[PDB]
Amino acid sequence: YNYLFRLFRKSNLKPFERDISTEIYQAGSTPCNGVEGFNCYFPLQSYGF
Amino acid sequence: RGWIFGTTLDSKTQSLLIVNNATNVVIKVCEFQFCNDPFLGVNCTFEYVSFKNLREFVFKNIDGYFKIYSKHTPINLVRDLPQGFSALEPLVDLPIGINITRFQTLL
Repeated sequence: YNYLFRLFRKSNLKPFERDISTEIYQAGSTPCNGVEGFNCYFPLQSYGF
Repeated sequence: RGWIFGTTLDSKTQSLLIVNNATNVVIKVCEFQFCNDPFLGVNCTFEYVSFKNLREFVFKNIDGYFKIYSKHTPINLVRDLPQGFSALEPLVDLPIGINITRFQTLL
């Protein structure tokens, strides 16, 4: 589970854009204050190979 | 002596630093924390090292690369930009990988 991929973003990458940021994603109406909740999600996922 | 480039500038996203130290130029890309009022008193994602005068520069960023041009010339009257023509020449190109939106000048 050490290998990760991003599932969520505001908008698509430009060519060779390198977005390192791991802040909680606001997916909707909820203001997230830096913590998980309804429409407040952790943006990364893992393959679990 | 230098410039900052980025979007949040601080912490949450990467930003550039470019500085001249009077022997060398230092260039870096980090999740920096800036000063509240940056000055030259006397994370690690990329690094590179290398009134009568008008110094002219151009900066642009395309497809994750960043480009720099410049020229130096003497002046007669320092009140305003000297009314004439002289083309700027390329210096540097860097694979910085980031978008940029804000910049600042360093004293």
